[PDB]
Amino acid sequence: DQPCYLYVIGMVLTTPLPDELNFRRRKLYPPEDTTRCFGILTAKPIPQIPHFPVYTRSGEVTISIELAASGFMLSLQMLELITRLHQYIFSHILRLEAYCVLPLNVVTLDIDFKFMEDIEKSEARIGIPSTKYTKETPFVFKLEDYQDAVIIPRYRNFDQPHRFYVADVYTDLTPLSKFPSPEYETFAEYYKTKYNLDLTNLNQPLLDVDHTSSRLNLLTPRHSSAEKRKAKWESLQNKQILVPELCAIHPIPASLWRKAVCLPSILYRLHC
RNA sequence: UUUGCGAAUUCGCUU
RNA sequence: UUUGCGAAUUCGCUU
Repeated sequence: DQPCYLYVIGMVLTTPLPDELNFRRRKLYPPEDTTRCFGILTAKPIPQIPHFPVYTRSGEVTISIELAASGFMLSLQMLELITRLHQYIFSHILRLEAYCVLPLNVVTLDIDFKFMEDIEKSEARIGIPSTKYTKETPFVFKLEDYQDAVIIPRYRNFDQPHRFYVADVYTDLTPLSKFPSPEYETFAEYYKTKYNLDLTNLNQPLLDVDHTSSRLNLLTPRHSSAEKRKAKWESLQNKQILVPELCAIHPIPASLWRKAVCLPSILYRLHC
């Protein structure tokens, strides 16, 4: 075995998105507000690189890379776990083509092994889980399960499922609230008429959503017939209101998912 | 939101 | 010759 190096990818929102730049009128999500973050596990030390900005949805995030631990060993089983999770991040979360990126969390900041094992256990790790509700086993809504979630529609896009940040819980709406489109009276009807979906819960609030994808390179700030059609499609996509009962919750929390989309930027800076 | 997914028509590039 | 390379316009898909 060889001794290990563990680095924290420390993230702080040093300049939040000004009102004039917040075109999609989002909430701002400072990375520092949640303890669980990312890190890098290497065989050899990383040369001390200065702080650098990535430009995210919430504004300007300062990226630092501090040493957490060195000189320690890890078992074969632990590295195999860390590695598989490394590959999951880039292939399933970020959907793409330094030795190991891995999740850290406090108990002080350390390798979050239990988090990784939970992800392996989960059934919404790759696609859409089979969940069966009836009148006697109806869907139950827990507000806190949607406080920091990434949800995926169970009822479409099976080939490659869409993942959305939960952007708002509308506690004033229910599957019986009026439907935005006129061809349907309610949400319940829409999903029944169009998708043949029955709901066991009719008290559940509905979900406002935001798409999870973004450009690879975030090192610079954001500031035509097919490009136009996409702008409208992406706008309709973001104004979608979802029924919780119809969505699986992804095992990767939303606050971590936000940080994961910064990774290719950071890895690229560290190499070139 | 990066070349979102999928159809149709028009046009340029070779010797 | 497999979705050849690159432009333009029209249209469908989400709630």
